[PDB]
Order: sequence, then structure tokens, then C-alpha cells
Amino acid sequence: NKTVVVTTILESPYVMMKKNHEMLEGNERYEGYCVDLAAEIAKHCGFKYKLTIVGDGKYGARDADTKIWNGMVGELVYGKADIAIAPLTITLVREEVIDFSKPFMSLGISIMIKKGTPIESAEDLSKQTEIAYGTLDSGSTKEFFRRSKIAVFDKMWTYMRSAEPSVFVRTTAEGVARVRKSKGKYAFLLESTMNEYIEQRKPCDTMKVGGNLDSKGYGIATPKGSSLGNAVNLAVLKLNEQGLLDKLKNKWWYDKGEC
Amino acid sequence: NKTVVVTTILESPYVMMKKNHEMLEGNERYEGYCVDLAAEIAKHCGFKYKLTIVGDGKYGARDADTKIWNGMVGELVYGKADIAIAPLTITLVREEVIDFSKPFMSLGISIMIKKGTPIESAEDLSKQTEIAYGTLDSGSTKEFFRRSKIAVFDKMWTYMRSAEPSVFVRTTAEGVARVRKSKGKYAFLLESTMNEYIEQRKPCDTMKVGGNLDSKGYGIATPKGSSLGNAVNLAVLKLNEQGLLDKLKNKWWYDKGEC
Ligand SMILES: N[C@@H](Cn1c2c(c(=O)[nH]c1=O)CCC2)C(=O)O
Ligand SMILES: N[C@@H](Cn1c2c(c(=O)[nH]c1=O)CCC2)C(=O)O
Repeated sequence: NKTVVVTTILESPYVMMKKNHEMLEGNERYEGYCVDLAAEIAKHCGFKYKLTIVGDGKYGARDADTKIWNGMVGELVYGKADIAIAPLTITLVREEVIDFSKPFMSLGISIMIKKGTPIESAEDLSKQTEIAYGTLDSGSTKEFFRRSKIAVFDKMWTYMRSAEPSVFVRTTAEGVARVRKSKGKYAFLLESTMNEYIEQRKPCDTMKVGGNLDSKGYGIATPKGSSLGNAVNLAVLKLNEQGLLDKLKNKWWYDKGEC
Repeated sequence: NKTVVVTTILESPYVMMKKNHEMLEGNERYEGYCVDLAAEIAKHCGFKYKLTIVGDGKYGARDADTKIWNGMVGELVYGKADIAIAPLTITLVREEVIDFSKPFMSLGISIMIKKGTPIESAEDLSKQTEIAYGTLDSGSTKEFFRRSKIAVFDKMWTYMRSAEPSVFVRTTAEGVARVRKSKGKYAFLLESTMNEYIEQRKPCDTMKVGGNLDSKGYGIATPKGSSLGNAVNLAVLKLNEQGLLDKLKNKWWYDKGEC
């Protein structure tokens, strides 16, 4: 009856503006993993959709003061969009306010260094200060450290929230650029699948080291009680079971790898 | 109000009989990953429970003809249990008849060989016959090959269902024993986490080879429309975020690894 409003975010290689996008219109000006994923889900759920880029360019966090949800989560919570299709992490605080399909991608927080950086693990970073390190300000990664009770991760958090100048960045591209220009003096803590993607991008000067600090997954989100919830969940399971999600990952990560 | 009836299955190291269990009673008779997980979930959701072993010793499949569900899924579907806590794979067909919490453990189908077997991937396997290979005669792994349309997995499936003598086994233990006693002439297709578990068990003559064929997860299951659903799902997320699920895996997989 109505065109589904999808909220997503400009994050390579999930959703990106096609080259010379000015000559394009609607959904055709975007390309990426979640762009392809959106098409598949729509086709399987039988619905027309419109891709929109989240107004504040954020994922989703609740302000402790105003208790207001921002980012894509907020878009769904306050009814500005019908569904969110992006690298959105399934978390307890978010699951309490919105619904998540089963994960369409598995991942965990990882460490990105400039090749050559004498860092092999989180503990390595924790017991040193020569090499600074941070995370995306805002996001599930930052929250992980902020809420963790585990010795190593709590030590890291006390360091990061106190660091000066700030060790946090506004976007992934900023973290990546910061690592690249810090001559091995800055390590970026980000989600493994993004870490892996950048490792295959010129100038091929970064790499993921160590194991993941945790294990989470990205899920398709819908506002609570949404009628699309059930169908989308089944669509995600179906797509994964047919190997489609694996192919989409290959296509955007390695088929187009530049290293 | 009522003691929650938990249905689980004897599958090491998820649920196992303690030494001299005849000396013990109730839940104290069992130990393992799911036993610990069950206790953690119950504590967080605030309910008393009784661990029970699924009658037919199966995970859950629908009979094509009678369309009746067996195993743990069947116990939930037909109201014989309130919740299922075990290495139960989240699949589309199952999600259509029961509810699953988000995954508490990630996995994928993998290849188990006796040390020295000249096999490294599903493709090697599919391109030969001297080395027999199969899976459990029941479960998601078997179902994966049965419904797969990917050339490699289809070829493998056509071989397995035609194979004589039968390459399917009644249980993991049998799959392992067959691998262990086949002089390298039999490979077992099983879920990664079990493969990894057995690789750390004496005689230490088996190992995992190649990447996983797929990417899936185990979830706590409840009957569709169960009131326990929400709280359980939230509990799994919390346990994961606090890092308890990772601790339980280390404890049952590596802390007591015998190799
Ligand atoms: N997925 C997270 C957002 N997010 C993302 C990346 C990261 O490194 N850290 C992080 O928190 C890379 C892409 C998105 C969320 O939902 O908050
Ligand atoms: N997890 C599956 C059951 N199962 C299991 C293993 C396997 O190798 N294959 C399989 O289908 C080892 C652990 C249990 C299900 O839910 O049906």
C-alpha cells in the first residue's frame, strides 16, 4: 500500500554514492553491500522502497540527559523510517527499543594499525602509551569499551576518555586517515569486517592484527511491532542459506580489492 | 510461577553426564556449556527450571509426509517443553515454527579429517571417491547439503545420498569414531565448534581443514508466542556483552583441552 522508507548510512562499502551520481536519481545513485541487500530483501518481502541517508549521519545512541535516540535507531523509534538497512550492530539497549532480524553479518571489534606498528593485541595497547588509540566517537564500539568491566578493556577506556587531544573520530574514514598519517603512532579500534575491507584498499598500508575482542552481528532493524519484522527476518535467513550474503561480501570486499 | 521445562541434548561439551551422576539428582546430574548457560539465563530471567533430555535424542526436522516435527523443536512445537537450550541451529524452516533468540554462538559447517588426510576443502572432497564423507543422518548440516543449489555442495549431496554403505551417522561420537578408525578414508562434515572441540581431545588424531562452508548461529528456542521469548533474547545479548559466552567457550573448549 505504501513505499517503504529505508534509512541507511554512507559507509563504504555498505552504501556509497555512485560516481557521477548527479546524473542519477532515487535509489540508482547509491551502490554497495546494503544497497544490494536492500534490493534482495525488498524482492523477497514484495515491497517497494526508497533509500534515504540518515539525517545526522549516526548509527544510534540514547542521550543520557534528553533520553532521546539519535541516528538510524532514532529514525525508527520516532517513526521517520520503516526499516534500517546498514552495518547496524545488534545490542541489548537497542533491542529494547527496536526489533532486529537475525544477523546478516558476523563480526567483532578489531585493531587496525599502520603496517609496521609494534602492536599485536589489545593488551599490547593497554600496557603502553606511545601509540595512541581510539574508536569512533558514538557507536557500539565506543559503548563496548565504555561499559566493559574486563580489566584490559576498562584500562583502555579510562585511557581513551581521558586522552588529549581526543583519540575519537567522527567517521570510519577519519579513523582510517588518522592511522595512515600517524606514522604508526595511532591504532584504530573498529569492527573487523570494516578492518578487512580497508586492508584491501590502496594504498594498502593498513592491516588487522590480533583476534577480535568480541563477537556480535549486524541486523536489519524495524520499529517495534512493525508488520515487516517477521517477513524481513525470514528473508535474511533465506538469503544467508542460499549463500547470497557470502557472495555480496565477496563482491564488495575482495572481488574489488585493490591490493 | 511454574518450573520451566528445559529440553536439551547429550552432546559434548554442551551437556554431559557428570562422573558418577547416579549419585546426584535433578540438574546436578549434568554439566557443560549449555548447563552453565541454562543457569545464567534462568538467573537473569528469574525462573526455576528442570533440565530434561530430548526423548528421541534429535535436534529437529519435519517429516515430509506426516509433517510432524521431531527432536527438541518438536518438544517445543507440541508443548512438551518450555524452552530449548542446546547447540540448536537457527534455520528458516525452524524459525517458521518456533522462536529463536539472537545467536549465543557462531559457527559454520566444516571438514574433520584424521591427521594426514590429503584433503583441504569441500572441493577436494567433491572431486574424489577414495575418501568417503558424510554428516549426521539428521540435523541442519545434513539439511544444508540436501537443499543447497551450489554446484560443489550439490555434487557432494548427490554422492552422500547415493553412497553405499551409508556415510551418515547417528551421532557426533559415531562420526568422530568413524573418522578416527578409518585410516584416513572417511571425512566428517560437522559444525565448526564441534570440530574445534574434538581437535582438543585425545588421541588428538583429528583436525579441522579449510574454511567453513557457511556461517550460522545457535539460538535459545521457545514456542512461538511464548512469554519467555523476550526476556531470554535480552538475556543472551547481556551475557554476550558482559563476555560470559566467550568465557564459557574457553572453559569448555580450551581450559580443559587435552592436546
Ligand atoms: N556497527 C556500529 C557502528 N560502527 C561501525 C564501524 C566501527 O568500526 N565501529 C562502530 O561502532 C564500521 C562501520 C559501522 C553500530 O551499529 O553502532
Ligand atoms: N546444530 C544442528 C545439529 N548438528 C550438530 C552438529 C553437526 O555436526 N551437525 C548438525 O546438524 C554438532 C553439534 C550439533 C541442529 O540444530 O540441527
